[PDB]
Amino acid sequence: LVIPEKFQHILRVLNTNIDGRRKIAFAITAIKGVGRRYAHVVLRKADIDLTKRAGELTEDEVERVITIMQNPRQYKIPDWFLNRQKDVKDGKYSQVLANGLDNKLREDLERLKKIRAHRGLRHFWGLRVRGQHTKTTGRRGRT
Amino acid sequence: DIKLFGKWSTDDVQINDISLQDYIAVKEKYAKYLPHSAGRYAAKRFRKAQCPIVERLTNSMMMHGRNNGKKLMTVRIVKHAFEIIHLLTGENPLQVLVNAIINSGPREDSTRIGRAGTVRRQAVDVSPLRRVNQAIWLLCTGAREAAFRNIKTIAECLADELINAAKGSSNSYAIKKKDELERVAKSNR
Amino acid sequence: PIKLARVTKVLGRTGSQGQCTQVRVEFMDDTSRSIIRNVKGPVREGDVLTLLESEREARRL
Amino acid sequence: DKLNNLVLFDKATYDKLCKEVPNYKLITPAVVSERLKIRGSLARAALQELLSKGLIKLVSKHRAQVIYTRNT
RNA sequence: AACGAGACUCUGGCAUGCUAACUAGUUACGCGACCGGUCGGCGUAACUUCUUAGAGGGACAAGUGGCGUUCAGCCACCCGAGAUUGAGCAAUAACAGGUCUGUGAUGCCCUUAGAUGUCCGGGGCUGCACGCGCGCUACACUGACUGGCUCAGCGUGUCCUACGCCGGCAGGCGCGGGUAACCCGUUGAACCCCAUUCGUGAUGGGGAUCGGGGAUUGCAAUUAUUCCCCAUGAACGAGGAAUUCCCAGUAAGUGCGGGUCAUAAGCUUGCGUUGAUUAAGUCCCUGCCCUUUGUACACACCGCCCG
RNA sequence: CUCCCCUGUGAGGAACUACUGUCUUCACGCAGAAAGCGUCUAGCCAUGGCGUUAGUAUGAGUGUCGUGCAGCCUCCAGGACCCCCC
Ligand SMILES: [Mg+2]
Ligand SMILES: [Mg+2]
Repeated sequence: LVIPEKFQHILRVLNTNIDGRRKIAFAITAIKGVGRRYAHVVLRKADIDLTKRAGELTEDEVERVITIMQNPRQYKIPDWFLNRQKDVKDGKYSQVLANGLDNKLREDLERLKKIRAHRGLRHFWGLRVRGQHTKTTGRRGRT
Repeated sequence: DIKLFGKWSTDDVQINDISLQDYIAVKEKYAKYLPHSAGRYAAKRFRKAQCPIVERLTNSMMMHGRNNGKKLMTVRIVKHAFEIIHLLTGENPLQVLVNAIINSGPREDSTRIGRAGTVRRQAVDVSPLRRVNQAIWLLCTGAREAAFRNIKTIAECLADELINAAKGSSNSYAIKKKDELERVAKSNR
Repeated sequence: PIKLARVTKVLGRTGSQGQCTQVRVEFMDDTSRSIIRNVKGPVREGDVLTLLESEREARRL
Repeated sequence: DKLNNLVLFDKATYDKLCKEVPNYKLITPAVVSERLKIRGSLARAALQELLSKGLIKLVSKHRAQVIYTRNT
C-alpha cells in the first residue's frame, strides 16, 4: 500500500474535467471519444501502468497520453480503432474527441438538411432514423 | 467419524425445547459431510421433516431470481458463514443454527378473517414444522435485505444475522418480524 | 405463563381458505385437562405445541 | 447520505489499520472498510499487506470472499 | 349389461439374466510416447457390464402393521429399479363458435379485354401526438469483467462442414468427409467450478439512440436485411390499483436443436443442464356440475306479460 | 404450622492492580418505535397499508477511561421443599 502526497483531486484534459481518484482507464474514459477499450489501447501504448489511480501520474505521463490521443496513426493505434475512419470531405483517418465529436455531429446533420435527403428529414422531425416501428414505441420525451 | 465441512462436530450440539427436538435435524444420524444430497424430501408429507438442517438453510438461500437454479452459490456461502461464526462467538457453529431457529420462529401467528380488502386477524398458534420453516425463511430473507447493498458478503451478513438471531437482539430482521407477529397475536387474542 | 401441549387427535380444518387445522390438546403437565385449539401449518398427532396464552379456547372461523 | 471513502491511505487512518485491526477477533475486508471509512480496493490491498507482515491469520479464500482472524 | 372414465398406443425408470453387433465400445496383448502409470495414439484376438434394441420378465395396494358397517378403500412401514412417468385418442349431444383466405372442396352474387385476370417496374403491409396486449432485458456484491479448469441432449445435412494458409474482428481462399451410431462430432454449448480486476456513484450495473468504417447475402439493402471495430453512451433505484402460470427432475436460471430460412430468431416447437421454497388442504372468491324446490316459460328469461 | 436445599443485592471480608467476562465516559457505523397528525383502500367503516412526526425516542456491539460489577467466604431474604389440605 501507499500514501501519495502529490495527488490531483481535480484534473483537466481536453476542455474536460477529469476525476482521478477513480481508476486510470475509466477516468480517461470520461471524456468523449474514448471508451474503456480505446483507453486500454492508449494507456498500454503510453507505457502508463493501470494499477495507479489517475491522480498519481506525473505531468509527463498525462502529456504523453494526451500526445498519443491527439495523433492516432503515428503511435501504431490501429486504423480500425479510429472513431471516424474516412471523413466525407478530406478523406482522412482521425480520432474524434469531445468538441470535435459534437461538431462533426452538428455538421453531418447540416449536410443532410441542405441535401434534402430522408436520413435528414428523419433526424429533423424527431423520429428514429433506422426504420424502427414507430407505431407502438418512440413515445417518451413527446407531449 | 462424521465431520461437517471437514472441521466441525455435529454430535456435541444440544436442543433445549421438546417441540423442535422432533423436527430439527443433524444430531444423531442425519449428520453429513456436505449439504447437497440431492434427495427427494418433498416426495411425501413430512418426509422433509427429516432432512439435514444445514441443507435446509442451504435450500432457502437461492430464493431470489438470478440465484435460483444455482445451488452451489449457497454451499459456498454457508461454508464461509460457519467459519466466520466460530471466530466471533467461539462456539460450535451448529449450536448457533439451533438457537437462531429456536428463537426466530414465531409462536403465535395471525390468520386473516373477513372479506377481501378488510384485514381482521385472529390469533392461533404455530405448528412445530411451520415454526422451523417460517424461522429459516426469516433467516434467509433477513440476510438478503441486510446484504443487498451494504457491500457486505452474504457470508459476513448471514453470520451477523444468525448470531444476532441466536442472542435475541433486535438487530436481526428475523427477531423483528417474529416480534411483530407475536404482538399482533396479542392485539387480537 | 408459558405452557406446553400434546396432540391427542386431529379433527378437521378450520378456515375460510382452509388454512387452520383444528386439533385437540392434552397438557404435558400430566394433567387430564382437554382443550380444542387452532394451529397453523402442518400437524400430525403426537406433536407438542407451545402456548403463550394457555387458558384460551378454540372458536370456529 | 453520499459516501466518501479514502482511495489511498492517510496517516490518521493508517494508525487505525496498523495499531487496531489485529485486536478485532473476526476480520473481514468489508468490516475493516466499514469502520475505517476506507474504499474497497485500498482495504483489500491493506489486508494483502497485513498478510505479508504476518500480523493476521488467513483461514479461507474464495473468489471475492475472504476470511481473516486476529493473530493468537 | 353398452358407450364415455379406466383399459389401450406413444415416451421415461428397472435387467452385471437372454439375443447379438467392424457402422458402438469394452477387457486383454502387442507397438508408440513421456516421466509402474498417463495418453481419443495405432493396430488385433475377448466379450456385451458400458453403447444401441429386440424378445420377454417386473407392480398387483403386493407384504406387514394401523383407521374402516373390518366393505370399499384410506394411512404408516418394509421388501424393491418403480408404492404419484409424461402425452395421444376422447360418448349421447349441441353452439346459428373460427374457416369463401389451405383445398382442381363448393351453393349463390359480381367481375369478365381501358378485367376484381395475369404478369412486368416501382412504392405500401414497417409509417407516429396516443391507448391496450404477449415477450425480450435489466436494475448489480448470490454481481460485472479478465484469464484458467472440465460438462449435455434432441435433432438437422448434396447442404453440414475436417485441416491448413492469408485475415486484428466479421471474413476469404482453398484442399477433404458424409444420403449418415460411418463424415461435421469423444458433438470440449451456457451457467456452475478456481484465481484476477472492480469498490455503492448513473459506477466498469444498464445499454437505447446515433456518426463514421470493414465484410456477407442477394437481380436489387437507401426506409439502417443482418454481421463486425471503434466511439455516442440515454430510460432504469425491484415497479401503484389489479392480475397471470404453477406441487417434484416440477418452479426457475441457463444454453442447445427442429419450424419459418437465399441471408435471419427478441417468436414457436422441442432438448438437456443447475435445481428449490411451500402445500398433500378448503369452497372464501371465481368457474361449471349434480340434488331438492318454485314457475303463467317450452322459439324455453334475449321467455312471458299488465295498464 | 414449619425446616433447609438451591435461586437474590440487603449487609460485612479477601480479592480488588495481575485474572477473565458485564455496566460507566468519547469516536464509530448498522439496523429502528410509537401517542398522534394526514392520507389511501375495504360499496358506506380502520381494527389495516402508506406518508409526516424522524432517520427522533431508542438497543445490540468495538476501542478509550473506570480504581466500578463481579466471580471466592458468611448470614439476612427469596423461591423448590415439605408438612397441611384434599
Ligand atoms: Mg363457491
Ligand atoms: Mg307454453
